[PDB]
Amino acid sequence: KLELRLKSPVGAEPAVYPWPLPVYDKHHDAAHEIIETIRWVCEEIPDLKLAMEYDTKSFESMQRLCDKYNRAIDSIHQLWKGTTQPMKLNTRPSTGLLRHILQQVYNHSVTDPEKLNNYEPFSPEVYGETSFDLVAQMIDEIKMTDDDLFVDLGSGVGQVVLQVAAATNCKHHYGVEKADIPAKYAETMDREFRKWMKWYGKKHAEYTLERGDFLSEEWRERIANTSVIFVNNFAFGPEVDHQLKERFANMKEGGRIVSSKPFAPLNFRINSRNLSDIGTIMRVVELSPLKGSVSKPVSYYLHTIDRTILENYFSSLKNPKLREEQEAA
Ligand SMILES: CC(C)N(CCCNC(=O)Nc1ccc(C(C)(C)C)cc1)C[C@H]1O[C@@H](n2ccc3c(N)ncnc32)[C@H](O)[C@@H]1O
Ligand SMILES: CC(C)N(CCCNC(=O)Nc1ccc(C(C)(C)C)cc1)C[C@H]1O[C@@H](n2ccc3c(N)ncnc32)[C@H](O)[C@@H]1O
Repeated sequence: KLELRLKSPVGAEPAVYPWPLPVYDKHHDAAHEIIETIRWVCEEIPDLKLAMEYDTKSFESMQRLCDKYNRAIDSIHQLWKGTTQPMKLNTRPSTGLLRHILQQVYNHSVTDPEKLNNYEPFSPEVYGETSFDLVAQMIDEIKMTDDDLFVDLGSGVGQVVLQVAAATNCKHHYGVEKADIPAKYAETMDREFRKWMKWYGKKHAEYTLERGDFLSEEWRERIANTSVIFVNNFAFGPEVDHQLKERFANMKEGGRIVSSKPFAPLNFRINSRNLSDIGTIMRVVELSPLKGSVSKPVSYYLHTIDRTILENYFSSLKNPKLREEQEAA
């Protein structure tokens, strides 16, 4: 048996790979994961990048790369023992590193990715090469603080929950998934994610990947108490979207829902016939699309619970002037 090992930059257990190096799918294999890990650790640590003064099918050539990386790591650990300051260990991963870490967690967790169903509207042979970016855009645009609770509704193997948990301060992040196959992989994604984040010396916020149905009664109260919801509802039917509207109607003021299809018209106009529709209690905006993203770019929608829309309508009805105007129609 032959092996390649990469040392952890913070002294966790080394990553070990058998030779020949495994292929994970049509676009991912262990040789590129190794090269990319080396590259990313070099971004974490300048002196390492400096000190790194390649045929992926030659063992010797790949061992010469690993050896070189490992010797460089040893010398950086020595440097840290001296007066030099160690790497800050309390930090979150940059977006780029997080993309790599999640690909790596997915590689080791999702043993047969063909079993998982494609998430419309994204490409099926792409592994989040745009969904990852959209979520990244949202993480930046949506201020989240430690008083927030986050849910991804229908969370698959947990790819979005783990991204968001790596990046934000929400008190807790949840994913709820209904199907056996994705739920089982989520169990492993969790394990591998905790392990690889330790390996790179990075922190995440608390999260839980749970098995459940988000239309169940247990999730009624839980949706009600969530302040940020992500849901890729583009392919949902009108019955399921309707049931979600019922749940969203119980959210607290300021609650936010980001979706791929809006749950209410963007120019909702409140009157006697639409008094009970969800548009009476939320602002809806079309978010800024991300250049370099086909499906015409991917559009996405932010809803904010705001009952003052409804308060003003009722106040307007008490005013006989405004009341007469509305009765123009
Ligand atoms: C091969 C994998 C990626 N699989 C998609 C599984 C769901 N997507 C998913 O997990 N994306 C994802 C994965 C990782 C990340 C992170 C990087 C961790 C953030 C982010 C997003 C393939 C599914 O699409 C189908 N598929 C594959 C190729 C094919 C085809 N050319 N045309 C039609 N459908 C096809 C296949 O039947 C499976 O249902
Ligand atoms: C397409 C959605 C619905 N989902 C994707 C899983 C990965 N998460 C994901 O893509 N999140 C996400 C990505 C991007 C965005 C934005 C772009 C920001 C809008 C928002 C959210 C699919 C999973 O949801 C599950 N699902 C569907 C209904 C069902 C149910 N009632 N309770 C439990 N889980 C259920 C289904 O079994 C799949 O595993």
